[PDB]
Amino acid sequence: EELFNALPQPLQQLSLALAGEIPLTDHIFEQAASTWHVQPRSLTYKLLDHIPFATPVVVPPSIYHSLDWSKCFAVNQDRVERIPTIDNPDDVYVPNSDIGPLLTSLHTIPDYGFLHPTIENDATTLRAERARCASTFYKIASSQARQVKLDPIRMLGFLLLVQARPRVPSGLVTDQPTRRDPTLSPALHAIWQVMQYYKVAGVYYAPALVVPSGAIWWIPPPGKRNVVSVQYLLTDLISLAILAHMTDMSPTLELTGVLMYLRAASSHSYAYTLLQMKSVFPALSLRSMYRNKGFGGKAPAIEWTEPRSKYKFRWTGVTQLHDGLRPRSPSMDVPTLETLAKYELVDIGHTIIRERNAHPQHNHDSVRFVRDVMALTSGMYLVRQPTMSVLREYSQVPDIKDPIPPSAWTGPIGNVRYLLPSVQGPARHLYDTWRAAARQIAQDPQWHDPLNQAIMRAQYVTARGGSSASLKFALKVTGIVLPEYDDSKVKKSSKIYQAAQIARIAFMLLIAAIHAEVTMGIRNQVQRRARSIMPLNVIQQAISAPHTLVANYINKHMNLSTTSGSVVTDKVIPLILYASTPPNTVVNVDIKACDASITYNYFLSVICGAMHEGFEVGNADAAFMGVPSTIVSDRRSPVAPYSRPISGLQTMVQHLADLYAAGFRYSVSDAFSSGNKFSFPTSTFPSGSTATSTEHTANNSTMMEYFLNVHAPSHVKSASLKRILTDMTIQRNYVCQGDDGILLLPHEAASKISADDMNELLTCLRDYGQLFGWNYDIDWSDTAEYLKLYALMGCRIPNTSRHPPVGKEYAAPQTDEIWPSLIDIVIGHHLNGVTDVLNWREWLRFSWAFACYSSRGGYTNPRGQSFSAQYPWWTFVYLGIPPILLPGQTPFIHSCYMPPGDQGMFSILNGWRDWLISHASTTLPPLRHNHPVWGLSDVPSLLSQFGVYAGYHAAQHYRRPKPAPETASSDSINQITSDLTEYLFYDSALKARVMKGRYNWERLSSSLSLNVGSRVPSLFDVPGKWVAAGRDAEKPPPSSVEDMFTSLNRCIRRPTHSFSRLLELYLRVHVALGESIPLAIDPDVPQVAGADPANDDHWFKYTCLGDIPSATRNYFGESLFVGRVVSGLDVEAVDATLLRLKILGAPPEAFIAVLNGIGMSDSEAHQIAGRISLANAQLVQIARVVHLSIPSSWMTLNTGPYIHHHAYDFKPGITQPSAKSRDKSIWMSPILKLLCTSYAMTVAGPVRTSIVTEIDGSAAALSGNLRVWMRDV
Amino acid sequence: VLDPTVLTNAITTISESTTQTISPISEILRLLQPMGNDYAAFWKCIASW
Repeated sequence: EELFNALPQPLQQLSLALAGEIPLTDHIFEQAASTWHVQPRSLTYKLLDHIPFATPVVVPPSIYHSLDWSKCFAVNQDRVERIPTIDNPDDVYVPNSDIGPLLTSLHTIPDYGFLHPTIENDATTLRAERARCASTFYKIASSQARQVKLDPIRMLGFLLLVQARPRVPSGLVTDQPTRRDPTLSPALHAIWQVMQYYKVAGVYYAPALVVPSGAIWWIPPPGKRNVVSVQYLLTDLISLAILAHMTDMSPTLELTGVLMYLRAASSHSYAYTLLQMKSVFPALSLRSMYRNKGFGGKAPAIEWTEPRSKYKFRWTGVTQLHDGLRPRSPSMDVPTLETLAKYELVDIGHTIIRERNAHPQHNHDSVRFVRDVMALTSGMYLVRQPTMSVLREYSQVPDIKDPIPPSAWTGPIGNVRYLLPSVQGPARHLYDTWRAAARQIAQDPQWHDPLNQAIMRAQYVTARGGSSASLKFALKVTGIVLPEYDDSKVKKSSKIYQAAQIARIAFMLLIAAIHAEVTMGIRNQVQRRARSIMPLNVIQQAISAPHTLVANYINKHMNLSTTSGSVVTDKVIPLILYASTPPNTVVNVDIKACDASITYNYFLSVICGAMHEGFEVGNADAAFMGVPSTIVSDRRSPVAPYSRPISGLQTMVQHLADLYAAGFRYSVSDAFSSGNKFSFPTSTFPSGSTATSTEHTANNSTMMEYFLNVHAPSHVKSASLKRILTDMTIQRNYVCQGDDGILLLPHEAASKISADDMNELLTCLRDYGQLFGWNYDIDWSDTAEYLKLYALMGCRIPNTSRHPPVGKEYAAPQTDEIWPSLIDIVIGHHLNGVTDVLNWREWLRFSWAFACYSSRGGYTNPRGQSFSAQYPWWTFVYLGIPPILLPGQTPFIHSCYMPPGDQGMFSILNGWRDWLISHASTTLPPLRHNHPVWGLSDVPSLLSQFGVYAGYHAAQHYRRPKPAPETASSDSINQITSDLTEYLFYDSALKARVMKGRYNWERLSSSLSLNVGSRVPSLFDVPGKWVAAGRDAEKPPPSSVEDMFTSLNRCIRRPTHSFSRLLELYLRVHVALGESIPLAIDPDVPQVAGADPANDDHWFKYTCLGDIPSATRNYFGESLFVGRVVSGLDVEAVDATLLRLKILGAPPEAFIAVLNGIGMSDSEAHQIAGRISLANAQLVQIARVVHLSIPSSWMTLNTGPYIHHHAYDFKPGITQPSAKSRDKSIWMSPILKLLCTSYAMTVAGPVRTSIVTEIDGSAAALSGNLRVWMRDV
Repeated sequence: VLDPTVLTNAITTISESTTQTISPISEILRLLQPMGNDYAAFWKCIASW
């Protein structure tokens, strides 16, 4: 095309690669990456002008008609700068005004400009109503432009680079030339129509150019203005132009989306208008599909596994659809078109409904219509003021329609009161569930165990990054010397700086004076560069310890989360698919603002009274975690008040009632508004704290249980619905996690329920939360939504708008990163386009374009003015992205489900190996010696020519600057580390375990004589793990970055042209693929939306394997052989330590030395070591000792039976008998079967039966050589 | 029509412990790996009659 002609010649040379015409050598990857950086970014929009094209979209000139920002911002109490709401009381986001007068010119680039420094100077010195008002708007408006990964200026550049040349047709017959043209896309046309305003000489100035410090805005010419809505409009169009070519969207559906963004840019406060229509497109398609007459298709017949608490699921065939299976629920059409009439977008509604009625049945084409319209929702991360993010949404107090009377409480027992039995509303079932769950902890002897107490203190440090240092406030009652620890360079956050100083002072001399106003929010100073964040003090989390534990007991028997890395893809996804099936219709119960719905006015007074009566069981004279027993003042009896001894477990509830009733002191110290700073209480829990938000899960199942059994079977007026509500049970019909959860209807009258009966149910359920202030976000759209994931007739609907192609959440005004951390954002950006299925070739074409810009880095040092790096092309191959073309074969045969690592590099060097031996037997001299896996052909010289070894070591090399102070100098290192060691080692019994562990292991390191100085995860790695997890967020010095930078170029250019000693041993194994395995599902049934036969690669994998993970003998390791660890030690690193020693034939003292290292008792270390075995272990868990693992891209598949009994260690008629793993097939076959699947999932097309053909050595030679490797590790 | 996999499929499903040094399943397939490189030798026996 003429678009390809307009590209630069090195940039043309990479579009030939992305099309698949030529292999992508490293020289094309270097020159074109250098072409991106030296190019002015404004030249990218000139390339959009080089396409002559037309489509019916007109960008109005009414976008540029702006408001005045100073009319939109003012000052209120405590001298805070904020946005007064103009129209509606949630008008809080960025107003669309000119950034023009607020910016000065920039010294380096005269065309752009940052903030005028007179406004920057005085607003930190003198708090004005103009300058402080200006810097609030500027830093917020720059932040919403900063919400991208890199510039959308370049993200449009990769998309035009992919669309320059069409992809070449591979020999796989399921590919198609794409139906989409760039000429027909109104997304690209609206960007060109906007950019006609932004040129003065045909140069196309971008309105912003987001430097990694922050966005820098374009200066306006005289007569024209630069409003802030355009850069946000451009980002949303580029976010839509990328996805629509990846979702293969119709051009009549982009225009449906584009006209909403142009309407919101025409309106004022663009992000607020875009927020009010955040649920239009799912309501027009996903929430309402099949309400018409003609309905049919095929649906999965998923059955609940009849032991109900197991939460297991099995795909048990197909279900042909009919008009009794279409949703009885009313359509969401009438409430949605009224919302579109508020913004004059009623033609957007009638466009979808005309196209939705073209899909009467449930097919592959129908679910693609759902995800195409769900791609039209903007996934733009809205940023308001972090002051105003808390001043409104963390300020809403609930409305209790039925408050508890004061006569319903007993006399006080210290601070707390008990609930009288005379009141029997839903508060009683709240009071009686939290009481009996509190009884099962004073009985439970899991505590007063030194390892269990060490896990809980590890749980507060590791899980969240912490907020403040209120021990500077907690010197008010106890004289502390207060070490500032500037002689240790460590960050002063709540992770390390608090808990190390806690090891000196006991809790009882501290818990009486914990109540602080700068409890949380900012690092012990009222102005910094950080945002006000959620977690609180570690000793006020320690006084909140029983409230976590009683909430854990409620969620134990109901919510078997099992604390696994695969719990969304094992439990949530099949429940999503078991819901929305034509047998059962569901009510996806959501509880909005649940964190701001738990107060001491109703909830926290009941549970603290329930825990205190619940902890009355057991010993009243018993300490707990260092809090002793104490005297309470009983006032229940009016005639006999007295002093009672209460336990330490009841002592914590006395201080917790004082802390919950005073509230939670959020202190806002954001760096966005110029110096607004105030701490204030709230009744709002922290949001992301999973150890605290499990209390919301503890109330979600509990309050639904009183609804389904007592409240609604008595309150509802429908006599027919009382028959349904009789046998509903939350152990069968309700699943919760967090605030949201699925309600299930009983299988007898599930799909045959009247919608008039369901509307009377949900009216009573919405009125049921009015007794608590719980605003239920009930939906009745006959679709599933458990944790922000969707379904339609048992087809998973990947929300493409949830993971944006351009967007990225930044809670900081800066990115706070050195350059090569962008590469780890690339791989996460790639796999989100693989999980949420897209056009897998075009997404892989887009990924190599997007990764090519992330290959060069330039550092600015005042000492050294020049730094330039270059990762090779093969770096991204090791990290997970499959290559589009190898030299010597056809393109787009490597699947996106390829593993990363050595496991992925094995897969490419297997099918491409036959070319590598033949192409190196010619054109290269043979080896002087002999090589085991390639013979006399000089393949590792040829692999050195393509830079295979270059990108291999460049990917394995680290990409984050290590800190500069070490222990070899005269630095005082162990000031804060050894005090944190004293925090973890409180009891002398647990210290006697770990000193026994390292003494026995270092005795058995040399006596057993296999390793020396090898890393074994002891508990002394955990202060090394914690303190190094504090300096990773600290900005590194330029001495550390350049040392990290120079180590990159030394790692790339070094002559080590060998792989690791596992991949050198993997390449002996030659696997080969026979016919395709017989089918798991019927491919007429859509498993995941987007996996049609057009998107062929994702279509076979969900058809050959299936998306319901079959719980087998293996079940991909939900068990991890150590049920509880100190948080900081990876159990992945523990099973890869014990099972090696089981293979190596270690004495049982070697196991006990490892288990005493992690803190297990001597009674426990024997009892784990005999329990672990090589046969009782699982086939995935055996392969993890050789660093082979299931990738994240396989987690949504049913890899269970395929690794079990389709992958061959030994297919007896086909293979050669040199690969007989005799007496080693207990542990070599999990390696051999998983290397079979490592290559089966790499080849495109259907999943073939994989067979080990031969090993170049013996299989005994490989079992010997991995045994040499397992001794070295 | 000769389809030599049927003799292979009848042999390759005979069970054997792999712990032995000799696999008699291996040695009879070793005697039949090139398969004589042809199958006209059967018909040359018949045409010689």
